[PDB]
Amino acid sequence: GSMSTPARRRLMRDFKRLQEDPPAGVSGAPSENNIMVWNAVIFGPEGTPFEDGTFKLTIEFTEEYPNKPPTVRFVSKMFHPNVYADGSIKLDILQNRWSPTYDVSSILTSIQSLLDEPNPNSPANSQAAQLYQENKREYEKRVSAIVEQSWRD
Amino acid sequence: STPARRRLMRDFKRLQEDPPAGVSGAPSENNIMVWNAVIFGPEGTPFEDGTFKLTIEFTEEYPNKPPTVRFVSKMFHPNVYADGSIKLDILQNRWSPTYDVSSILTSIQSLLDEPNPNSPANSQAAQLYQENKREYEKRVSAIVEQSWRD
Amino acid sequence: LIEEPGLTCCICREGYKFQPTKVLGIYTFTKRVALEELENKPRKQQGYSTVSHFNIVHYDCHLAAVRLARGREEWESAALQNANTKCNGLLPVWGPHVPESAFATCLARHNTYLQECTGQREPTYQLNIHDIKLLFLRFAMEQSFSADTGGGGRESNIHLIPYIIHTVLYVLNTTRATSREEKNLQGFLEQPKEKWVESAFEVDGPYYFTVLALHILPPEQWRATRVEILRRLLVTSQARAVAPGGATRLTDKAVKDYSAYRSSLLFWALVDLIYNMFKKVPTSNTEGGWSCSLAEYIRHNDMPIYEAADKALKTFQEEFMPVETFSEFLDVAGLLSEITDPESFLKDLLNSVP
Ligand SMILES: [Zn+2]
Repeated sequence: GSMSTPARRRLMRDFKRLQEDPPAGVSGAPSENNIMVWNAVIFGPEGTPFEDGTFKLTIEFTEEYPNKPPTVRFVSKMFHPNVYADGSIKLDILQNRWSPTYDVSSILTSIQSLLDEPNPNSPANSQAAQLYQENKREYEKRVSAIVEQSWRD
Repeated sequence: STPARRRLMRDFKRLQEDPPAGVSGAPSENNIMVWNAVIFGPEGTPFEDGTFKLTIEFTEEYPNKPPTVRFVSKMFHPNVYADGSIKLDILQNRWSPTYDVSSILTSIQSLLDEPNPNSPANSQAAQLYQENKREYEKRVSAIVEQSWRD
Repeated sequence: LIEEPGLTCCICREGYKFQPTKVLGIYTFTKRVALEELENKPRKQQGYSTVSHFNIVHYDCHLAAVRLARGREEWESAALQNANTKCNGLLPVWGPHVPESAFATCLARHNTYLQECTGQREPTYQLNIHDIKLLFLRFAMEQSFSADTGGGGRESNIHLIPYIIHTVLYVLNTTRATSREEKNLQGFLEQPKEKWVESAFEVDGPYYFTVLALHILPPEQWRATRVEILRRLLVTSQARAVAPGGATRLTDKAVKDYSAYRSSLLFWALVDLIYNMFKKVPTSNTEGGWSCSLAEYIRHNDMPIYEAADKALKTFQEEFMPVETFSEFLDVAGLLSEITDPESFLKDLLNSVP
């Protein structure tokens, strides 16, 4: 697709970076035709209730990339204090604190590490934020439900 | 093929079908993004009988961003730096995607006749163009003769 | 496709290997300060001092990021691509295949940035030489670099030196102001020893002319002027120590503690190590003297300079800073081949000046 624009030229660079040196637990790739839409899977890291989960999410870029951040949402069902009800991720790096130096690899690692250590004081899901600090048993029980649900796709 | 290259092909057509008098450019045999043009010195000006050869470097951001127009033959002109690059409004600030290789080459030879010492690049040349016209055309003639070697 | 060896813009990850005509810039932070603190005048003569975390962006990539990010300041916006360390300027570098029309346009943009944060309309190269002088003094006096920005220290600002030097070389070469400062520098060297005490409290003192000599004197001319400049720097330390306000003649001509001479010796060492970085520069006979030969070397050797800068910082940080005696300084500096009497060289110098 020519890849003449500034974006795409960067998205190709993010692709080769994510292809030849992908972080552990995450893996992504653009659509076969439209490079402005990527599909990435984030495996649940160990030591957390998200383990053994195949969480899929889609990333949507514009031609303003990398000056403006991409819209990232979870396709798989997610129960996390920093994840809204429609897959939106309440993360500063993806919104106000977005740096034009961040690439797709740095976005996937920030979301991967967000599953291990959530940020409950700034909640997007009121139900998951209260369970992460109060009843650790119900939190890891509801997360195990979406781990089995991540297999249903 | 990219949008910049397909546009560069259109620039080659209008420069081969309607080539303005005093200029002649063409891309390199290998790279389409690197052009080489000649601008014959306008008649009635101190640059007469001069064959100044230039180079035009394009990027994939063409035609949204102007190319790198650079002189190869040595040039003593107020709006021409020492490395060949040109301080021209259409090549920097006031660039428009509606311009092409022909509109640039024509606007360059027009600058040889009508320089702009108000915002100069060669201070020694802009000083001679306004203060001592006799000496200004004496060094320009030395640049005309110098453009005949290789 | 491939990675870029040299300097890379952190936004588009591309450098000269794929965009050899796009200007690269260094995010800098400059603030309005006094040129000389020991100036006996009530209101100090004003200049500016700059620092950097040494983060690289294309000048177009910087504008594209701040333009698309409407609602926040341009320099509050650039902090995110500058490792969260605030900045207010973008020092341009002139690449080998970059047109002079593009570099001169970016240097004017950086000069306007300096006019805003420092209030100094028309930032001349003289003000820029003092900017290098004040940056050298931050190294020699162990001052903070991250105090006003939030990050970056000696490691960051040691790589800012060659390109901050470059803007002085560029103005000196286009405006043909080399010979004027050449004759102006030789006037400082030829100053009789009665003026030496008075010059230690002037703005264009021995520190400024040392930075100037770095820009217009070849390495061979430096080694000949090393000791003479060393004498003027040592007398500067004693003058500013025994009379921190002002003085015309040396009253206390007795050798003081090494802590009084340490600032000038590290200043001298930092300059000599930079000359060692540029020891491979062609001397002359190449369409210009030293300010031309050095400018082209800085222009074409971004990566050889980077390693030499880290090597120079290593020598400065490991060998020069821990020096405790003046005799040890001459050992590390290597001046024992031409200064055979270290004990007498000091006390005779402070006695040689009125
Ligand atoms: Zn860039």
